Amino acid sequence: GKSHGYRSRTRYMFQRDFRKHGAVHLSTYLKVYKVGDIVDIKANGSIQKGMPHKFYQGKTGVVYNVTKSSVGVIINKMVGNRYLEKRLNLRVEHIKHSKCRQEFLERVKANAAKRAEAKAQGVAVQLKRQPAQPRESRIVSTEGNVPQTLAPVPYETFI
Amino acid sequence: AKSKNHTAHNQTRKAHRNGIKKPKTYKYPSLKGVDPKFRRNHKHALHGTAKALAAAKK
Amino acid sequence: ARRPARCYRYQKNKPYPKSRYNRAVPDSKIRIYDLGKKKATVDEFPLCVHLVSNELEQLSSEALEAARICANKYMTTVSGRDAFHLRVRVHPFHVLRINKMLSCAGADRLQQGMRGAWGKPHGLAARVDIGQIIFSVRTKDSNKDVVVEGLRRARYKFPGQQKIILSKKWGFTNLDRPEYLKKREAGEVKDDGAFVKFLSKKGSLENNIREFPEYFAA
Amino acid sequence: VNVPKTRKTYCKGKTCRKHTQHKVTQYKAGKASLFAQGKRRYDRKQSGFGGQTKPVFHKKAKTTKKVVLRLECVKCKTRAQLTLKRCKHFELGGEKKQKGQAL
RNA sequence: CGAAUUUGGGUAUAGGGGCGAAAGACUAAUCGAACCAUCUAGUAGCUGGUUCCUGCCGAAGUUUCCCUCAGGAUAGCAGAAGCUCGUAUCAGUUUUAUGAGGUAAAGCGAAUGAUUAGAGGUUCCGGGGUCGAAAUGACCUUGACCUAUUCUCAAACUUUAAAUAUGUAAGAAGUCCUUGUUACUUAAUUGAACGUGGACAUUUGAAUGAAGAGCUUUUAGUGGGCCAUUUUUGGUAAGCAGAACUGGCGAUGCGGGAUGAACCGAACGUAGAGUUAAGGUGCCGGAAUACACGCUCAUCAGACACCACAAAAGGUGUUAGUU
RNA sequence: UGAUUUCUGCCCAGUGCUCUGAAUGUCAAAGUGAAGAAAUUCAACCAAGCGCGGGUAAACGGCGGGAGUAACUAUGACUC
RNA sequence: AAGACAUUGUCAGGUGGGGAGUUUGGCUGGGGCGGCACAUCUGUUAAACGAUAACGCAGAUGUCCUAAGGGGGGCUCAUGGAGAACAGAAAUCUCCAGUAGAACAAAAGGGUAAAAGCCCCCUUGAUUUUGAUUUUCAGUGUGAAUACAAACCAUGAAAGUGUGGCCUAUCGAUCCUUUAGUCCCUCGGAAUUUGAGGCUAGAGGUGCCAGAAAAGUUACCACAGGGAUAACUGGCUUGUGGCAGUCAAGCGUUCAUAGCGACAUUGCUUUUUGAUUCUUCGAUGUCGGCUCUUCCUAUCAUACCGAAGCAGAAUUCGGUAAG
RNA sequence: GGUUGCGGCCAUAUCUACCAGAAAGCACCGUUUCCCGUCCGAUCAACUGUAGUUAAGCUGGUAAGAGCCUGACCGAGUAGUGUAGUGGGUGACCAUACGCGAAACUCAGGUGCUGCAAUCU
RNA sequence: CGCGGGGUGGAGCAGCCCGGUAGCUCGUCGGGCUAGGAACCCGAAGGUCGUCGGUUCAAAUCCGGCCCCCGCAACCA
RNA sequence: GACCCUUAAC
Repeated sequence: GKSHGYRSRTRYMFQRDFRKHGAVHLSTYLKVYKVGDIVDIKANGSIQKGMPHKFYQGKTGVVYNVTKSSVGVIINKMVGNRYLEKRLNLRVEHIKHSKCRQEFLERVKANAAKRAEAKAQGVAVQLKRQPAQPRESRIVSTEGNVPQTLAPVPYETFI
Repeated sequence: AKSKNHTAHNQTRKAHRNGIKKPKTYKYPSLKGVDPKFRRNHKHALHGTAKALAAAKK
Repeated sequence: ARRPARCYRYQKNKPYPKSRYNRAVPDSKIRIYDLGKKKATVDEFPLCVHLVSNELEQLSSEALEAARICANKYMTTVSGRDAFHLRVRVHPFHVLRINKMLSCAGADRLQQGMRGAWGKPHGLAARVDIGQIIFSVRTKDSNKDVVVEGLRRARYKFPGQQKIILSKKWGFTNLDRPEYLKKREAGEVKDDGAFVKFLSKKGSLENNIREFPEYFAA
Repeated sequence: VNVPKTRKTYCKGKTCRKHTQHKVTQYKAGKASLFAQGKRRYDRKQSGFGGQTKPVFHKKAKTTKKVVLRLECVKCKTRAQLTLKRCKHFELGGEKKQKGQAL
């Protein structure tokens, strides 16, 4: 018959790594998670307790509960036509802080800092990010860079 | 007589008719599922702030 | 008998090797893959002619054996057994299955139709790509017509279209002809059993001087 | 499986409320009393004409039962029950497993 | 065809009963259980039918459970009724940032497993001999002890590792103070969580759009699906069986493919004019027997995707090209 | 079963049918046996039946394998 | 004559297809047989989130364990190399080398090296109470169980760890019975002691595993239906069947090709049979023969001809040819 | 800059074979009365700062070293692939358009970096 | 091409209340009986159990493959 | 009690 256990189809997902087996380096147990922190979920296959389900590998959530060894994570999961709020009790080895979250907080401070400098003089700092713009006009000098003319090559075997 | 066994055909289309809206977010989530030791202490701390605030704006 | 090759010409299924999940497969029809003066040296045979495929298909082990025997027999009878070195560069690793339908009587009464139709192994084939060499012949430059003709004769044993293409490498080496001579004037290339070893600029210099002595001795 | 005859576990007897020693015995299902309401109602239903009036199970599939250990606290006589996993062989007589002995 | 004969009338046997030299025969054209009335409009997940118009919206053949598989319940899809604001905290999309993945490809002188050939020595049982155990004996053969190569591979192998698809974030519920509270926590006003006062509307912290957000109740039908392209499993294959994503048909007319559910184009109130799409323009047939360069002559030419098939192999037939 | 004629072989292990009665075999109502209060378990050459033993096939029915062996072969009277 | 026996009446065991009533799964390339794809678990199919089918492939489950659970400590495994007095290929003993090539109950895949492996010590956290969560999912139940809270514990110097088994499987409703849980509540005219009934948590089991109590036959048959589904034709396919081709190792006395032709390989046909289930189950009359017409050509005969291992006769091969 | 103790990332750190190491620092170390487990004071436990041992550990250097890491218009815009056509091809497959884009290979470079507290001529 | 059993000396059977590293009968051989055959008596030999791979508590009985002896089902249109 | 057999080979 068919087989759908808890860890079915997890052969490579929960595989440890190449030359990264054994004990976990302790910085993962030194990281601190507060309620509201944005965390990623990458299950560590060596630690079998507090393991996320395979659905939650690669999912990013928000901490809502902090216990002795684990954090409660809220994750939005798509069930049918709507997202359901799921609550994961995950041990710290299976989570890490989202790096994009930390980068945006630096932008928040950088935006506030830039506003403070501009407010001293009113130079329209324009904190808002912009998409890559079409190139402006430029002049290409040819001195020392004479154009080298190219043609399609003939066909040949090379075997 | 054999029938069709399973297909997810048309299921994504059905789920998008009035569909995939995110769950509505609130200020003050429910404190169910959070540690009772924190919950019990939070109750006392919130009580004191209401008493402390009431004294200030008497 | 054997079912026609038309039934297995093309690459329809995933590679199905003999394995612990197969564990019972017919033997391959071709067991010899090196013919002619196989013990030769790379300086002996400077010319290489390739029989290459222009189709992504499958060749049965039986067709490989037929082409090999045909190509070998012509070269031996025309130019001598040890005037060439032919190496078939494909090995039949994909097993072909057959759903054995009954040619008995009362067939449909207990045939079960397409129920449980997963077939049993009945043959082996090599899965080749466009531009992949099937046959290679090492020989002398004065034997070009003979070994081209042998591959022309062997083309009739394969399905699909094949090209007889001359290699610009010396023998079975990876180096072009005039790139081989400069590497050979220097003591950079040493004769192995039938292939050759190469002087690398890397590794321990103590080993690189113990071998390739002519390279360092002026 | 092999289960000892004594077992220090939590006792809820309003007098222990802690870990104390217990005597360990297998559970026996007890004799089905006549004059239990179900039997009184059943005997009434089976009386007279009609045949068998209730189902009788036949499609038995388990080759095993669940062993229930009854535990009597040696302090306060408060009895307790717990059920073990399915096992085809159960023994309370604890013949300890010896590791490094020849056969 | 003189009898176990044929036969009239009377009589007897009545329906789970009779009668049967036996055929389930016969019992009033009824018999493997007669006929009549009633219960009885018996039940039916099954077949058939189901009666006016227009307008607006508009599906499903999928999930889970069921003696469930021609049925139900449930969720989904749909309708209706609405309810809570003067710029909707959103999106089948991109960008930026940040994750997750083991497929394609690649690899196998990288592990596992396969797999083709040649390159040193060595009586650690056995195949043999110059000489006869002649002592580790001036030889090769599985190598019973050795590394450098070499050809070819993997759905249930892999160091590496895309594309597409996918999670999150891009702020007013956000950010910057010796606590303000606590019974939690800390060695400790240490923190944690939640706060009071302070500083931030045309940029409120990417883009594009937004057709009003958000929310509730209730209920119909459906729960046989099928077909492109692409991925893909079983099968020699199938107008075969089975999956993935999407788009379609079902439920859909219209222009084109002569013709055709699905292909191409385009989706439809009633009309008019002008442009087009796809497809066409010798005649049928609206539209160049137009322009331009070649090629082909078939004693089965060829002639337009899906699509209504043709192959290997050959030809100083013809044309171009390479050495 | 199916005139006559000539015959009707072997098997009672099984299923029946039938005949029998030591019951440290089974065993229903009723009846008989502890103590305060009673509604409330037992035992019993416990009735038959069933079990135990015998008969019965013109009851239903059933009625075997393997290997070797004769001085040409083949076969197998014979032999395990 | 017979006798308080029989008989009769009531109750209680036995017997009782003579009779009655009822039942006698499901999936399924038709059904049956077979199997279990019916409750599950591993890898793959599976197309790098998740999901994902087939009677796809390769396997496994209904168990097992007072340790194989818990804690702590100490120590490294498989395997090769190096000696010995009967000791050898396998008894030890000692050094080396050794990323795990071992072991960890089982299937498989992950995971684990001062350990998760092996040995030793102490233990029962495989315990209480009842909530939150994850997976299947309707976000119901069941099974597993992830993180806590309030107790009691075990272990350890301690930090800590432990709510069974390194992780992914290893299982069970209503009703009834039974057990455990301070005679807690009720037995309703008032009491006391038995009995009974309640409340909470287990067990006894439904494997068709969200869980009926269940043997056949019908060739005497019936009904509602089904072309959702078999037994003809027809259609797709062409494996198998049949018929051709290319290559040319060989045969043919010393010669491939007169005639053949292996190893291969390309096809054609639908005069075989499978495969499928599209049409037809409110019915398309089925085998064969007889009869009769036409068509095809893959030519047996007859016309003309080419070739030969055609010296004549007779053949053989081939061409145009179905008149 | 050496070293020790505690660490972080966890080979640019590992592996092989040689060469070197002043002061500081394991221990050459020495011992078994005492706490401490056994066949073994070898490990482990405890006790001392001795002849003065750098022999080993450790650190550094070397090696056209193995491995590992970084990079590259090196291979290679190649393989692969998203989207498109009433493109080609009997088919098998392929070419083209708008995008994304590897891995081997080759060539170079690199021999841990670094936090806290001490200590050192 | 489905479902089941079985394979141990030349031959027939013992490991099937999970284990004596293989035993019991016939056959064969040796001796003795008898004036040789037979019959009889006394002794002996014979198979690492069809093959290969799995737990390593004497494991191969019990597990999974191939071969062999066979047996039943092979129907309704 | 049991007890079968006996040259083709002058």
